[PDB]
Amino acid sequence: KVFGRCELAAAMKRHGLDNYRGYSLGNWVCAAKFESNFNTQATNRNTDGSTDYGILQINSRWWCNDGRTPGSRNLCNIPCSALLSSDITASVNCAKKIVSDGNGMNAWVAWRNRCKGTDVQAWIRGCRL
Ligand SMILES: O=C(O)c1c(Br)c(Br)c(C(=O)O)c(Br)c1Br
Repeated sequence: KVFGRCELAAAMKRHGLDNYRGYSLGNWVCAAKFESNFNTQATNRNTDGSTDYGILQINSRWWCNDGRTPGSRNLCNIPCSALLSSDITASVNCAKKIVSDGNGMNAWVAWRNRCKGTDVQAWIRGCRL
């Protein structure tokens, strides 16, 4: 599923991401924009053999099981395919664990390089929230 900008913001808010760990909703929408272009089915293979999955490009070395990332963990206790569903519940619940891990949203490279320090509120402007 390719979410609309305001449609994703509303779904993230209902699932409790707005202000989670102090990160306003615009940070999460911006992160999803540059990680996946709002596409829940996005996948990208990394040089280490791991793969990033879903709207927030969650990595199989630490967070989910894809059966092909040797020596990896599954800290969200989910198959990586669960991060590709049109229902973003699994991605949100796993992102909550990631953002609590110590480095905050710096775990998302696209967020650090393209959202952090910018006017992230623009990503929810015009949305009925
Ligand atoms: O906080 C957790 O341990 C957790 C995570 Br991580 C995920 Br992913 C899911 C899910 O949507 O599958 C659920 Br339910 C829970 Br509880």
